[PDB]
Amino acid sequence: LRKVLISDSLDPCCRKILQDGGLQVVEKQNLSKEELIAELQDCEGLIVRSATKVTADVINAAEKLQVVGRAGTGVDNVDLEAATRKGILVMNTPNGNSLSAAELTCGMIMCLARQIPQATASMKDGKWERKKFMGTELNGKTLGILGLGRIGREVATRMQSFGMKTIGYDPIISPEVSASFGVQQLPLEEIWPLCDFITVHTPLLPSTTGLLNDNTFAQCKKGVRVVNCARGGIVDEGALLRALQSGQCAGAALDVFTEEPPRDRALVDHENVISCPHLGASTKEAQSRCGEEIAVQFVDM
Amino acid sequence: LRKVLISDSLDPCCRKILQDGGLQVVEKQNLSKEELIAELQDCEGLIVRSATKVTADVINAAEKLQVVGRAGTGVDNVDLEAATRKGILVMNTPNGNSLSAAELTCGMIMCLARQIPQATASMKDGKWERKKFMGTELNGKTLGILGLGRIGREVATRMQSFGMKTIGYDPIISPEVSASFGVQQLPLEEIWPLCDFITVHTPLLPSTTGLLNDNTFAQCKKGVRVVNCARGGIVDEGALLRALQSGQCAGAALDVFTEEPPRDRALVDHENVISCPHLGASTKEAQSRCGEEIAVQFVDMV
Ligand SMILES: C[C@@H](NC(=O)c1cc(-c2ccccc2)nn1C)c1ccc(C(=O)NS(C)(=O)=O)cc1
Ligand SMILES: C[C@@H](NC(=O)c1cc(-c2ccccc2)nn1C)c1ccc(C(=O)NS(C)(=O)=O)cc1
Repeated sequence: LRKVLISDSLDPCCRKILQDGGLQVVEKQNLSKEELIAELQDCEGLIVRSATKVTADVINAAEKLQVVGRAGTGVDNVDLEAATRKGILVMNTPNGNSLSAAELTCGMIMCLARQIPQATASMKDGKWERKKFMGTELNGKTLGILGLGRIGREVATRMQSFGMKTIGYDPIISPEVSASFGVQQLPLEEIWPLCDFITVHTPLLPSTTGLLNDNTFAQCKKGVRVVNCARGGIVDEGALLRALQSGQCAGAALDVFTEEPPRDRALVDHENVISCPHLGASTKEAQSRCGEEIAVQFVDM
Repeated sequence: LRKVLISDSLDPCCRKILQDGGLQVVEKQNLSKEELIAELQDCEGLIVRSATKVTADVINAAEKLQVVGRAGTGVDNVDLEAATRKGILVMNTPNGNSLSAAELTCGMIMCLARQIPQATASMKDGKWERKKFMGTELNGKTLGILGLGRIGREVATRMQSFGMKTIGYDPIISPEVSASFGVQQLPLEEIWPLCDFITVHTPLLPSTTGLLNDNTFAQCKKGVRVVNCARGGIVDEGALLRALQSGQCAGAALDVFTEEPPRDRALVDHENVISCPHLGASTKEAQSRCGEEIAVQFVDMV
């Protein structure tokens, strides 16, 4: 409402937009509990990235605190329970990470078709394995996009330039909206048998937990390739492993895991699995857009 | 032309089209010099991939041989001098590989921007090194395309969808024609300092041998990423290694080498290098199209 503390490595645009909105702001970085508490004493708002841990002790000591803003998608460094007990609103910036998440997804799709990460490891091992890494063309193949928000939409328009047929489903996004970006919506039951590739771009909710499971993998065309650059849990990990074992799934690209880092290494260790350590939001550009978005949100209220 | 030997593993569509054209087809693979020569005794045509070596001794022993077709790009496995000397026509199928080559190139670009082969290796080694990785967003970045034939054009239209600024140069393709597919042509010297990424799609010629060398690498902006899915030697390997070691080049993706497989391991072993064993044409679709294209050429000859 009046004063905000930026307590992490943020792009200068964040301070600029807050001040333009009529808010006073203090910019500091890597503070200790007491240092953080002292600065927060006359602040209604708090802006963090990944370094600052917003624990119960910090929350309870900041009596004027009303909003905790995280410049990014995930809110693991913030005690959600302590904030909710105190009536503090916890905000994130999902839009800022959209482009980098969509780009990584497209890169993963290209990696599943041509096994570039596996071919690199092979080359680095002094091997020259041509027959093994015989791949597939993307042109003319069907891409099923489950979740048609900003990320799903950006993935669709990029893969359409490769001549992929983009189909999908989203219960929030209308068929008219998805048709404007060339995505034909079909009932979920009808999507599984048509896809050569399937990508998920939904939030993690009870309705989206295990969207790809033993039953849906069995409805897929044999040799389907799957991408999960959204959130760990949307693809049932045990069902994905069984599908890769039988060959029902020809390959998977995972940027997210139900447990991070995953203690069960069976998926990561599978030869047909490509993975990243949650790098979807890991670009200087996404970080700047999240810094900008959080300042825009704070001004709006 | 009456009998054709297919001496490498080809798509069944090749044999099927040749037979539709009235030709007798024999399909064999992994034949030795002696075995290949014996099969060709009653053959007017020979279809190869890259494993069959059409040497001077093979050409000279195959007295009925009229045509040698390669289901793919180039003819490095065919003795072009011996074929020209004995009046033997040599055919290939470069158009059959274009989409697959352009798709691999785009995959290489995305792999360099987000260090995907490195992240996979780190994960497979049982590590969670998120803090050690920082990628680059392609949107608004400049991609320089040297050579604007079929492959260069296909790379451009796909990377345009990522919001990349596509500039380039080709002495044969007019700036008006490249503008129609969104590639802004500028004098070669103006291209180097503008690119975040450079990809080569030219034939290997005296003018293109070492197109990227110590002189042109110095002209590039610090941290440039380079892709070579065209021909080994267009990017000077020695100059690329020095640029990688200095940081002038932030990363390189190589499908092709001056020597295949490469005995010099300096580039392949570099942490910022991603590579493939010449996989540009390695798709079920590209192999099927090349087999189809060479069969149509043989049937057109009869
Ligand atoms: C547009 C909206 N769609 C949905 O919410 C949605 C989609 C599905 C669904 C279920 C089954 C099959 C296919 C789709 N179910 N639901 C509840 C959406 C919202 C946020 C993100 C997002 O990416 N969030 S983020 C940046 O925080 O990860 C993405 C999309
Ligand atoms: C369009 C044409 N361009 C040229 O020939 C050309 C380009 C350059 C050049 C030199 C310096 C800097 C930038 C470009 N110089 N020249 C003579 C071309 C023809 C075939 C391929 C091909 O790839 N063929 S293939 C599938 O059989 O390998 C590719 C392109």
